[PDB]
Amino acid sequence: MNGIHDVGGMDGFGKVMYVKEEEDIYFTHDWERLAFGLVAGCMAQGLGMKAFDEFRIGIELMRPVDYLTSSYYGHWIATVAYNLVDTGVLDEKELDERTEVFLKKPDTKIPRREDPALVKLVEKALYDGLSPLREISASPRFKVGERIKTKNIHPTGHTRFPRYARDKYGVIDEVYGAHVFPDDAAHRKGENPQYLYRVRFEAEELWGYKQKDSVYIDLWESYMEPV
Amino acid sequence: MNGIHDVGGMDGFGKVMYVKEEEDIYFTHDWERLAFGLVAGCMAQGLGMKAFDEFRIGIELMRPVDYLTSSYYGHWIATVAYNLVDTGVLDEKELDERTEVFLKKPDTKIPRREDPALVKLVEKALYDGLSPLREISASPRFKVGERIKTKNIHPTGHTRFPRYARDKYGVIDEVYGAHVFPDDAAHRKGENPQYLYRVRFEAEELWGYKQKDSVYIDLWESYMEPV
Amino acid sequence: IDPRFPHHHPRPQSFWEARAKALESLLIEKGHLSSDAIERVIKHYEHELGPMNGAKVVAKAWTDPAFKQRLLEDSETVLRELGYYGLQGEHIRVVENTDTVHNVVVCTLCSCYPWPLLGLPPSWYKEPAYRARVVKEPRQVLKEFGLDLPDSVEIRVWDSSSEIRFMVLPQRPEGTEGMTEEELAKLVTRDSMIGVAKIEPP
Amino acid sequence: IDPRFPHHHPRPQSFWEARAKALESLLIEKGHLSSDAIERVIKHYEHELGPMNGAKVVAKAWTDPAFKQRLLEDSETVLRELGYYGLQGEHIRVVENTDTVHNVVVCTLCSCYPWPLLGLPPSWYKEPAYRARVVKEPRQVLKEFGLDLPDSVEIRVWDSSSEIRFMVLPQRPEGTEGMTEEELAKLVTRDSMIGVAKIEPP
Ligand SMILES: [Cl-]
Ligand SMILES: [Cl-]
Ligand SMILES: [Cl-]
Ligand SMILES: [Cl-]
Ligand SMILES: [Cl-]
Ligand SMILES: [Cl-]
Ligand SMILES: [Co+3]
Ligand SMILES: [Co+3]
Repeated sequence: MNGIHDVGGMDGFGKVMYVKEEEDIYFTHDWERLAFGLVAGCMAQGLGMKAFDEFRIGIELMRPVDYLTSSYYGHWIATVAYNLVDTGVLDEKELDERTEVFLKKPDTKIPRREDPALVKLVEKALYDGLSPLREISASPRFKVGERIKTKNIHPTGHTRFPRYARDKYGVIDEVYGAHVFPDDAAHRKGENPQYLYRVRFEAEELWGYKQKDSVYIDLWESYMEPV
Repeated sequence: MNGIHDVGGMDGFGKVMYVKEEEDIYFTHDWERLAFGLVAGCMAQGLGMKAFDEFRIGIELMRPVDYLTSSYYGHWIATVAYNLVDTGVLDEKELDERTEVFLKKPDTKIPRREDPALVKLVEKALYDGLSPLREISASPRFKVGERIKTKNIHPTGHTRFPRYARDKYGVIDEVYGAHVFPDDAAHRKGENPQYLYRVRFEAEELWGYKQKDSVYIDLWESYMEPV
Repeated sequence: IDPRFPHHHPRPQSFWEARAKALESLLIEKGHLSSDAIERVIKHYEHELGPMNGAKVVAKAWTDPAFKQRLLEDSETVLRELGYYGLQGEHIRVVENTDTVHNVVVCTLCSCYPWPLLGLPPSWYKEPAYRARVVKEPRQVLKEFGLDLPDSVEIRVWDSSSEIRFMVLPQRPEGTEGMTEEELAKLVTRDSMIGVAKIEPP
Repeated sequence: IDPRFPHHHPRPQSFWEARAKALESLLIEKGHLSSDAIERVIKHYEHELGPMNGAKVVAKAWTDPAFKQRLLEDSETVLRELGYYGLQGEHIRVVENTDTVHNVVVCTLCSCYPWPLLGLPPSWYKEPAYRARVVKEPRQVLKEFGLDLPDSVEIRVWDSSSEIRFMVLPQRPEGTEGMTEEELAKLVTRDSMIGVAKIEPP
């Protein structure tokens, strides 16, 4: 989707706010910590999301005005709420009513529950991860060194094909193997893995600019065609 | 400039807020009326802006967060303030101090002055307008029916070449004549007129989409090349 | 405000109001503007101009075939003859709706609209949703206005990227037999002259 | 709120806080989450992980030529052997800075960053300014970090568009003669492993 999140190549966002890393605080509010716990806790059990594809599309679907103002972990709260309602784990009305309760009475007490088995399950996700590498019977369409042209496609659902890289000539840098295909998996339509490639693009091709700059981007096979 | 204002082809802005025209109120706050008076009153005297090129770039330079939240006539206030300070008509410190006065004391009285001669001058602008049509000695590079390719250029200053139309094949629909060139005039670098063309683009070329849609866009000669 | 994130914090609309009054005050004090100059502009755009001018042109085109022919062959000359000319209406083109061609006008980059002929643009015309979407999915946009065109009707979207302006000439509807030019003008909606609506039978 | 303009009004951050507590409360009540599951995650990402892991890898590469060679030829195998593996660090590639090649890493589409190796990303890494600009004007962005590269140095920007992740291996600076691996690790900054800084002489 050609959304507010796809910012590569945009102007007007201003200077980068430099901060010494030692001063670059991770969390300034407890709800931000909670957001991390909710995301990993849910994902570890496949609740609302099995991996990060479903996670990302929920953020991309945010109202643009919210995306730019929520702060980072606000994105995470948005996608947890979106996905849990979308999959039927939570009811939207019940969630809205409970949200109102905490709005009006922020000091409302949180229920306590110890579940050591769930802790171990969450640990498994944290340490074992969720590698999207798969195998398919087909061979790669493209080879290292091949010049390709990326497609001019405009998926209305999730994609990992940034707008700035569309309809561009590039050179295959590596064939990684087949990876779970985000454009399908984000919408729960199957892993449907495709070959994933790293592709190098020159500044002159991307922007018509004159410096010794390049961008390496990972692209799924269906994002590209031969020349 | 590839700014927040250049929205053609963007997704995520949502449904259009339909309203019956009879209910579509022009102004809901007096400062919005004032904004109109400031723009036309200044432009009629060449104060901060001689025409709309200088006017538009001041809006385009708004912080994106302000552009999306100010409301429409907030754009107009922004560009009047920008241009009057930029040309030295107003001092930024004096303007900021006076803004603070009206923030803290909104009922502060506005100075009154009748100037019937200035009223007549403003009327002249309103009725005579500011046609940007000029003549140049050169002949048009392109002809009606010619297939052209628009350039892949990324001016960091003002331009009327929308991003969605860049690096696209189109067909010349009309040669209007030479018009004041916005990319220079907005920055007070001279009228430097160039031939202006209407160009038709097909949906398949712009978007890769399949309906019987087209877009007609007016493009200056330097935005395009022959094929 | 965290100085890493000043761009998350918009100016409140109270700032724009205060800024407007500050500009007004300073410009009057320095002799650049006057109370009556500002008021003259407001009167013109809020009250003197309006879509009734375009409506008169449309009704005349429907009732006078010679006028319509003249209007479509050289709208700038014809509109200026009628007095519908001025700031942001120096070069106005008329585009004719036909049975298989539907015209829709936009300013994707801002809000450009022919004030001397149509008055001030609609609220939605100046906002991002219409501006972003109408050039790419005009059928979806038109459906939100209640206009559901067949796939066989071609849509031409006119993006007002120069100072050239565009007015849509909508078709006369059924059920208008025996109506006068004056009565026909009353049927011509603002929205029909932008292309987001056809005219309903009376 | 004018219903024509609901999109002008962002949710306040108090809404996101309340929403987080509502999600927490409902999920615990329904048996999906527990207090200790949530806390386990927070402990891991706030305290257990960090850029010290990457710093150890960099210092080992500087001090052990055989290790560096192995790391660059098959970083995934080598990093997993060291235990720097897990969620969002299943496939980590190391890209070597050299005298005429400078690497910079970004996630233009969001914030992707190899948590098991580097910990959590910088504040600015997740925000639009860096993400938008670094792919198009990396020299201008790097200058804002105090890195002013010659025109003759090539810049490679790595956009983390898949689950593959990238760590920059910065060059060992001058003035480090006689330093131990441990002491060298202390010099390796988070920012140097993203590519927005070189390492200063001690
Ligand atoms: Cl929004
Ligand atoms: Cl902003
Ligand atoms: Cl700012
Ligand atoms: Cl019609
Ligand atoms: Cl909304
Ligand atoms: Cl380095
Ligand atoms: Co406009
Ligand atoms: Co990311």
